[PDB]
Amino acid sequence: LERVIEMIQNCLASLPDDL
Amino acid sequence: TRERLLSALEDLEVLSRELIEMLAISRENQVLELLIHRDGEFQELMKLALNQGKIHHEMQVLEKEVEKRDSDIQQLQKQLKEAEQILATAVYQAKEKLKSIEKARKGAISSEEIIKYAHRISASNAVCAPLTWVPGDPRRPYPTDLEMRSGLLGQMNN
Repeated sequence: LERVIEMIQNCLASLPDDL
Repeated sequence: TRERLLSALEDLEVLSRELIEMLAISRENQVLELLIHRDGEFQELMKLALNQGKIHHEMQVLEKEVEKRDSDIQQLQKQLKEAEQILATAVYQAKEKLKSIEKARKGAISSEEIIKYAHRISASNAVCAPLTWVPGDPRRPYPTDLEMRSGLLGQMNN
């Protein structure tokens, strides 16, 4: 669960960096 | 618009040639005035062509932005998919153990009843074989012919 959470987080951390 | 441009081109070409040629063979104001009209309309179409070239350059920049946003969308998608798959297998194995726990919740017996029933099931070898067994030994994990022929079922009806 923790890994999935941080995975989602870093992908969200990627997306404004595309924006 | 290329078709209209090229038709105006070839029309202007050979009809202006005709005007020149009738001047040459003389030594026609109506087809002159129409040549004037064709020349003006051709220049207007060339101006529209330069404007549409500007439009196409804008479109090229715009579709480059399209492809960049598509790549951003897909890079969200694939990583969200792999997170989805890992969490799916995790919750699946967890729901397997939860199903087994919920089956265990349905049946709850006192311990001495389990011990007593285990004694009745394995005092004589009914569910687990005797330790020194060779084929041809009479005892079996089913009722057996003698217990059937000597029970109430075989005797009391017959």
